[PDB]
Amino acid sequence: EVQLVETGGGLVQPGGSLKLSCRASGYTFSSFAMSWVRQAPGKGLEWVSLINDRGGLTFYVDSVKGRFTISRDNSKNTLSLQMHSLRDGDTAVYYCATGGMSSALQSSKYYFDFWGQGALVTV
Amino acid sequence: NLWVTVYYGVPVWKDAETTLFCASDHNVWATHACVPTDPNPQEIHLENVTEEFNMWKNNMVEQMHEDIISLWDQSLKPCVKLTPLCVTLQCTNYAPKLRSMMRGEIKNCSFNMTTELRDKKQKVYSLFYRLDVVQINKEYRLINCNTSAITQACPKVSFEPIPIHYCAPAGFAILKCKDKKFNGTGPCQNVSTVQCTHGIKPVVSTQLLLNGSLAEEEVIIRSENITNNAKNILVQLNTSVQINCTRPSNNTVKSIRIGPGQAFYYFGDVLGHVRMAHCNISKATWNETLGKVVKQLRKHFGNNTIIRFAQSSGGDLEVTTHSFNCGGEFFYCNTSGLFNSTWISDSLILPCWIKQIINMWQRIGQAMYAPPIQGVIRCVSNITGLILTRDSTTETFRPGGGDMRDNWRSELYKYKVVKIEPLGVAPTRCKRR
Amino acid sequence: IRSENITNNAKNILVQLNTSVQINCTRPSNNTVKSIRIGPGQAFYYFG
Amino acid sequence: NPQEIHLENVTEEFNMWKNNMVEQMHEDIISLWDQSLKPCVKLTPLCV
Amino acid sequence: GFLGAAGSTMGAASMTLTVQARNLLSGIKQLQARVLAVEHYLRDQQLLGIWGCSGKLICCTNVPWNSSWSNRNLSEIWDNMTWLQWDKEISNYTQIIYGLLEESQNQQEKNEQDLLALD
Amino acid sequence: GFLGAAGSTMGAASMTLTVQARNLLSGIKQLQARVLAVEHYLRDQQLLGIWGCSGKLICCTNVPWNSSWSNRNLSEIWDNMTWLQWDKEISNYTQIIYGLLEESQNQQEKNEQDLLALD
Amino acid sequence: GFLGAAGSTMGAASMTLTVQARNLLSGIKQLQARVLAVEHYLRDQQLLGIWGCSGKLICCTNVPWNSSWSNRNLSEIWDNMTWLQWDKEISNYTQIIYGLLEESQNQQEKNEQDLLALD
Ligand SMILES: *[C@@H]1O[C@H](CO)[C@@H](O[C@@H]2O[C@H](CO)[C@@H](O[C@@H]3O[C@H](CO)[C@@H](O)[C@H](O)[C@@H]3O)[C@H](O)[C@H]2NC(C)=O)[C@H](O)[C@H]1NC(C)=O
Ligand SMILES: *[C@@H]1O[C@H](CO)[C@@H](O[C@@H]2O[C@H](CO)[C@@H](O)[C@H](O)[C@H]2NC(C)=O)[C@H](O)[C@H]1NC(C)=O
Ligand SMILES: *[C@@H]1O[C@H](CO)[C@@H](O[C@@H]2O[C@H](CO)[C@@H](O)[C@H](O)[C@H]2NC(C)=O)[C@H](O)[C@H]1NC(C)=O
Ligand SMILES: *[C@@H]1O[C@H](CO)[C@@H](O[C@@H]2O[C@H](CO)[C@@H](O)[C@H](O)[C@H]2NC(C)=O)[C@H](O)[C@H]1NC(C)=O
Ligand SMILES: *[C@@H]1O[C@H](CO)[C@@H](O)[C@H](O)[C@H]1NC(C)=O
Ligand SMILES: *[C@@H]1O[C@H](CO)[C@@H](O)[C@H](O)[C@H]1NC(C)=O
Ligand SMILES: *[C@@H]1O[C@H](CO)[C@@H](O)[C@H](O)[C@H]1NC(C)=O
Ligand SMILES: *[C@@H]1O[C@H](CO)[C@@H](O)[C@H](O)[C@H]1NC(C)=O
Ligand SMILES: *[C@@H]1O[C@H](CO)[C@@H](O)[C@H](O)[C@H]1NC(C)=O
Ligand SMILES: *[C@@H]1O[C@H](CO)[C@@H](O)[C@H](O)[C@H]1NC(C)=O
Ligand SMILES: *[C@@H]1O[C@H](CO)[C@@H](O)[C@H](O)[C@H]1NC(C)=O
Ligand SMILES: *[C@@H]1O[C@H](CO)[C@@H](O)[C@H](O)[C@H]1NC(C)=O
Ligand SMILES: *[C@@H]1O[C@H](CO)[C@@H](O)[C@H](O)[C@H]1NC(C)=O
Ligand SMILES: *[C@@H]1O[C@H](CO)[C@@H](O)[C@H](O)[C@H]1NC(C)=O
Ligand SMILES: *[C@@H]1O[C@H](CO)[C@@H](O)[C@H](O)[C@H]1NC(C)=O
Ligand SMILES: *[C@@H]1O[C@H](CO)[C@@H](O)[C@H](O)[C@H]1NC(C)=O
Ligand SMILES: *[C@@H]1O[C@H](CO)[C@@H](O)[C@H](O)[C@H]1NC(C)=O
Ligand SMILES: *[C@@H]1O[C@H](CO)[C@@H](O)[C@H](O)[C@H]1NC(C)=O
Ligand SMILES: *[C@@H]1O[C@H](CO)[C@@H](O)[C@H](O)[C@H]1NC(C)=O
Ligand SMILES: *[C@@H]1O[C@H](CO)[C@@H](O)[C@H](O)[C@H]1NC(C)=O
Ligand SMILES: *[C@@H]1O[C@H](CO)[C@@H](O)[C@H](O)[C@H]1NC(C)=O
Ligand SMILES: *[C@@H]1O[C@H](CO)[C@@H](O)[C@H](O)[C@H]1NC(C)=O
Ligand SMILES: *[C@@H]1O[C@H](CO)[C@@H](O)[C@H](O)[C@H]1NC(C)=O
Repeated sequence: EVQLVETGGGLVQPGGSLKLSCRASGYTFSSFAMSWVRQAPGKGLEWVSLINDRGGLTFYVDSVKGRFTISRDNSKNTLSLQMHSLRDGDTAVYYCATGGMSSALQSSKYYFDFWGQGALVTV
Repeated sequence: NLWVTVYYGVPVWKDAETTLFCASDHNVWATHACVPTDPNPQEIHLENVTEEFNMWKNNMVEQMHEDIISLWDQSLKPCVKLTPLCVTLQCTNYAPKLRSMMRGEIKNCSFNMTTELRDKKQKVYSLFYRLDVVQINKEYRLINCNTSAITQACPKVSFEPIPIHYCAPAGFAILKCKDKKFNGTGPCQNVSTVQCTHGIKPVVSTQLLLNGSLAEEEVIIRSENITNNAKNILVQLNTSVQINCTRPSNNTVKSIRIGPGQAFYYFGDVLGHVRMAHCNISKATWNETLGKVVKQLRKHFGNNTIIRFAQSSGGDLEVTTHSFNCGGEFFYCNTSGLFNSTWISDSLILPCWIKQIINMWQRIGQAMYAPPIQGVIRCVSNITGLILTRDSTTETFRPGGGDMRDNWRSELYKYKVVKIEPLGVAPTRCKRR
Repeated sequence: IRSENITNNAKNILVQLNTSVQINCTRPSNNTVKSIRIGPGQAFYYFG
Repeated sequence: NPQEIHLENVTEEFNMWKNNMVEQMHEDIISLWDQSLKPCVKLTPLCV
Repeated sequence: GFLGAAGSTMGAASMTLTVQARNLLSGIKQLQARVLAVEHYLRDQQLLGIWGCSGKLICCTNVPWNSSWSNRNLSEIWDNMTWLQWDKEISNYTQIIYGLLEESQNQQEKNEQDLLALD
Repeated sequence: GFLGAAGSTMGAASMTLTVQARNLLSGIKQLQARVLAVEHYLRDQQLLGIWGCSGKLICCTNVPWNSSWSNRNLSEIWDNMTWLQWDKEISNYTQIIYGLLEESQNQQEKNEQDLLALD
Repeated sequence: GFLGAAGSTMGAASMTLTVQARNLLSGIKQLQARVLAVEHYLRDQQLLGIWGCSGKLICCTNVPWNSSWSNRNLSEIWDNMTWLQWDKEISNYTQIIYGLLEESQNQQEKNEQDLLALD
């Protein structure tokens, strides 16, 4: 019913930076909160970040709280994540997902409703 | 799992009755106490809003009527009182040998009155219209000396209607219908919000509605209860018919002093021939206007009925004739030449009478004397609506009228005033702290 | 019995009763009233 | 005892001929004048 | 525009509250009308103050929704209904809700007072 | 003293705000004057409320200074200028600043509402 | 009931503050009376605002009790005294207390401003 596609780079050096971006189609982008979830090549997946539908509020997992910036553009229907100081512990496939929050006047979620296929970021 | 959230500034309202304030962009209905209007009012269209209107329960009409009466009395208050005019008059007919329709209409009356000094009297000769003088040289009295005091209107204050805007006080809003073919009641689909109404001229007339607004597409027939013979029917035309009305006589006005700081103005002489006041209404335009009215009446009374128009059946001259004021003179036009027809499935001249003693607003006990106007009077007005009343196979309609509130309704039918209730509550997922 | 100053002869004493006493007061005459006009919009009423 | 507060380092621009206190003074004096004369004897009968 | 959102759904309409808030305040009869408008404004501000909402246009509280007042889904109330329809539905329970809000704020103020008393 | 700091620099003048705040509120024409004074007071309090400043005399906000409105140094504005000169300089941009303050508060209230929604 | 707690002790009486708060606001002479009632209401709300109490009925402050104003025990004041007796006792010191409250709030607002300045 919907499409969400990750764009991003590959191998970086430790201490550098990389911006990832996802494009959404098939649903109103501005009506849903968006999150980033990552899975290390040999581990399960974990939550990385959450942005509200308007984009004013952002939340991060502690392991990345001081480096990552999450931003969305509701006119372009895109979600961006700017990562800095990519560490070896940060190597993973990063998925964009629709869900994880609602703006007070909508039914609650606390789940990830739609998923993309994932950008693979290595160090 | 939901909690009450309090919202202030909710765009919700309820019907309310409040005091609206005049606004304007020397005149009887003008004052320095009336706030200037905005150079450009802001109208906010309300999409997907269907407000229910009722023009006959509108509290803006009573406010309009009361404020117009108040302005009227305020304008006449600082003027010359005519108490000394209630004297015995010795009168003869003016131009008693004249062949005309106006044979005996103007009487040449003589009276003593008084003057600046209380010990002396100044004999006065003046002309009065027959309708202002009642028999009691023959002895006559002014028609109003048996009913009320007469106050002279100030000659320096114009009676020309000036547009008056009504503006809601803060916390209230006025909803303007703007729908087409709106009969004055029920839901309106094109409702918009304004702070001030359009300018409404305080035009005073009976039987016919002059200088009003027009229907956008069709003649609109409005009645509180179309099946109740005790209610008036207000007809708003989509096109106007021009009425050119005049007092062709070249009247000369004279004045005398009647006390310290007081002067009395009266009708002195007629220059040239004495001519009858009258109105010019094009016959073809009027006939088409009534044809349109008849079609719209048939829509409510049946396609196969016969609609008849007839002259007013009786009552005071104010209701049996078309009363109006133009040029500073008060005309009472017969109109029997307009409302005389039966509808089954050159210009017209209406005789008019002029009166100087006017008893406006149906108030008995406060009379006003209209000073005569120097020269020849010609006025051109637009007839934009009609007032009709009705009495089987044939339905007969008559001019009716006389209740001034209905004239205000002819302009205020599209406005409603509401109170804003900015507080409201709604469930949300938000828990305090 | 209420008074601003009961010992001051210049003050009034107001006495509020616990029970009322009925007073039936009348003007037994059958008076006929007549009226005349004295000016425009004015009339004077008098005992006829 | 009115309290006057001196304003140091303030240079206000004045214009006595554009002062709206003058019109208020004039209108209020006229109003008081008419209010004082209103409840008094009229001399209309003196014009003899 | 003033009341431009009146026909808009509750969700979208809640984004323009400052327009109406600003417009609410902005002869003897006219002076009475102005005094009455001021009194009504102050009654609404006092009522918000009593509930602990004196400085907010969107004020969250601790009063639970009973669901008997209205059992509509949250998405139905905010995405499909207008504020006029909602007010028509809740007017029967408005005084109950206001009473609960006043009691809740009184309890909150006493609880904060006691927390502040702890040294 | 009332307005005693009017000729004083902005920094020192900001220490006496309560004197003017108290003084602002403390025939038919006089009654109209009193009603108008009340309406003006309420308009200023409502405007502070819209910005989320209903209970403060010195209220900090989230609106950045553009520097085009005035590019003076902070020490020049607070230590050398008076409030009258400052108002004369900013009056051309006052409505812009007020609009930004209203928008910022609306965004803040929506953000707080969403943070409160998180359980 | 309005003023029903007037003869009740201060402790129990403090639980009904919203009843009086709501009742305080709820010819030319009558219009003057209404305007005066509004002005008095606003003077009290302004005074609470100056002290930083604009949104509360029970507002805690940072001004210490001198004990010279009244040296009664806390249980004597709240469990044995009524609000009328207390007001009769404190009216001689009310202006002193109000002045201290205003100064304390001015100091608090400056301190919060400086804490907000730290980045
Ligand atoms: C309906 O509207 C028309 C047009 O606004 C009114 O006609 C106008 O009436 C006024 C007053 O009678 C005329 O003003 C007079 O003009 C003469 C010109 O010589 C002047 O000497 C007078 O002192 C006065 O200013 C105005 O000219 C006239 N307009 C036209 C085009 O004739 C009409 O009276 C209105 N109908 C009603 C019932 O009020
Ligand atoms: C009203 O009638 C009187 C006479 O009854 C008019 O006054 C007379 O006018 C003629 C000229 O037409 C004179 O010769 C007489 O001497 C006048 N008599 C008096 C007593 O004045 C008077 O002019 C008439 N009024 C008007 C307006 O024409
Ligand atoms: C009322 O209608 C008559 C015509 O029936 C108008 O009289 C004509 O007026 C024009 C223009 O002045 C003249 O050229 C014609 O010769 C007139 N005809 C006659 C028979 O007199 C009259 O002017 C109209 N009344 C008004 C006030 O306009
Ligand atoms: C006041 O007195 C006059 C007479 O001085 C009364 O009028 C007379 O009444 C008698 C009948 O009782 C008649 O026969 C006389 O002709 C009347 N005279 C006049 C001049 O009218 C008058 O009725 C008395 N008033 C009242 C109220 O009785
Ligand atoms: C005016 O008064 C005198 C008084 O002597 C009288 O003779 C005359 O007939 C009166 N005229 C009129 C018209 O009343
Ligand atoms: C005089 O006044 C009365 C009052 O009812 C009225 O009936 C009568 O018709 C009036 N006279 C004239 C001539 O109009
Ligand atoms: C409402 O009136 C305006 C007038 O300009 C018009 O443009 C609009 O189409 C009308 N709307 C409806 C639904 O009739
Ligand atoms: C007025 O209504 C009639 C009804 O038949 C119509 O023919 C005419 O065109 C309308 N005029 C306008 C200006 O709407
Ligand atoms: C006015 O029009 C409405 C349309 O719904 C109708 O219900 C009502 O009866 C009409 N009233 C009159 C007096 O024509
Ligand atoms: C109109 O008046 C008649 C009088 O008998 C009444 O029966 C009818 O119900 C009225 N119509 C309305 C709509 O009230
Ligand atoms: C009316 O008579 C006066 C007399 O001076 C004259 O000046 C004026 O032009 C006349 N007007 C008409 C319309 O005859
Ligand atoms: C009214 O005056 C105008 C002036 O041009 C004229 O064309 C029109 O025919 C007049 N009305 C009548 C009914 O004659
Ligand atoms: C109007 O003219 C007709 C002509 O028959 C007449 O009967 C009627 O009484 C006149 N109107 C008035 C008010 O006199
Ligand atoms: C009368 O209607 C015509 C229609 O074109 C208009 O031009 C004229 O201004 C109107 N006059 C008045 C007084 O409304
Ligand atoms: C009223 O009664 C009180 C009772 O304490 C008494 O002290 C006072 O003097 C009395 N006054 C009068 C006028 O009786
Ligand atoms: C009453 O008046 C007398 C007058 O001499 C005075 O001595 C007395 O003290 C007054 N009583 C009161 C209670 O004031
Ligand atoms: C007073 O006299 C009148 C005369 O018509 C009479 O009708 C009335 O009943 C009388 N009343 C008494 C109490 O005698
Ligand atoms: C009115 O309803 C339509 C339905 O799609 C909606 O698009 C429009 O925005 C609504 N009007 C307003 C002012 O929201
Ligand atoms: C909801 O309202 C009903 C009727 O007033 C009441 O019986 C019920 O206890 C209420 N429930 C809650 C949770 O307030
Ligand atoms: C006026 O300027 C002088 C300049 O040194 C300054 O000392 C003084 O305090 C200023 N006045 C006020 C009221 O601050
Ligand atoms: C400052 O104002 C100018 C002119 O209005 C505008 O172009 C610019 O974007 C503004 N900058 C900021 C940061 O608001
Ligand atoms: C009055 O005092 C008694 C003393 O025991 C107390 O019980 C009662 O509650 C008090 N009245 C009120 C209204 O508190
Ligand atoms: C208490 O008040 C007295 C008298 O005003 C004063 O001398 C003393 O310093 C005050 N103490 C405190 C702690 O404010």
